Amino acid sequence: SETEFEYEWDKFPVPVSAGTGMKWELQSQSDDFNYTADSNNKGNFEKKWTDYYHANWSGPAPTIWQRDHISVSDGCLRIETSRPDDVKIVKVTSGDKEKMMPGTYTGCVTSKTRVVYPVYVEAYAKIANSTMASDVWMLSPDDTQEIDIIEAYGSDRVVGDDGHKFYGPDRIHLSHHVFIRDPFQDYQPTDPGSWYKDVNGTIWRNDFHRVGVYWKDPFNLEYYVDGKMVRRVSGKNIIDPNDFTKGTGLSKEMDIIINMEDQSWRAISGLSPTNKELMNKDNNTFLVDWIRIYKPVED
Ligand code: NA
Repeated sequence: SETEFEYEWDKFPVPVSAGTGMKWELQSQSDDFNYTADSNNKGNFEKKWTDYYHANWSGPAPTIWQRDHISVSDGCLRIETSRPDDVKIVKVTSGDKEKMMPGTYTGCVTSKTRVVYPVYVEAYAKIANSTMASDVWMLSPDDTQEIDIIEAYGSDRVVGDDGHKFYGPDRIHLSHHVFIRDPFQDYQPTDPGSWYKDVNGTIWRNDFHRVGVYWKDPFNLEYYVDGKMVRRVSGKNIIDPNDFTKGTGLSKEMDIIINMEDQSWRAISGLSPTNKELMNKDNNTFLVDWIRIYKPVED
């Protein structure tokens, strides 16, 4: 189909075929974010999004999500990070190291509607130049199934205090999780391809990039970075080898989530952002220019 451009994003085609006799149909949850909003005047934001996580949880410690850290301006969804002088102290845990730290305020967004396979979800985003995680992801309301489109750390600071090296700003984590809630277990793929690096050593922080996933069926994901298929996750052995879904696969409809996180396992090793690093607000702002969603339908 050779038709006139209607949206910002039409300069970029959907990087995969919709299937034999099918075409892609844009879903109304898609947003180009070309309007103005903040927590006091949500207006157009409120038609598709809420400015919190899908449940009343403030996030992985020492993250503390705040509604007023979300806004839309200058053609982007903007998520900021700050830390007041008076911020509360939170107990942070990972493994069984244990540490009291100051909280880190940031933001989280959740879609008003859900998606389910078959579906292509693509964000055009500029990863924050921050030790904070910049995240675009999907999670079922019962917290048992998750598809991660973007999980990335954009800062050059990658050394703990110690004993670890951490994945750096040349990587995007392309993953998914399956969970049992109680007693708690987490599966994700664990192979080198899950931490995506391109051949040129692209530092993703430096510009806007398209990252999307084709959630094709419950045993097939395909990840696309700037229109190129860079990782295929196919079959029971890599989707759910421990049988946490009892054979269903990735089958439950999901909320779309966009946020930043000061993640516990990183924060406990010294990668929480310093008060000095947070003086520069552009560095600790995650930007999403747009997010688009297509499903296959009959031609
Ligand atoms: Na935009």
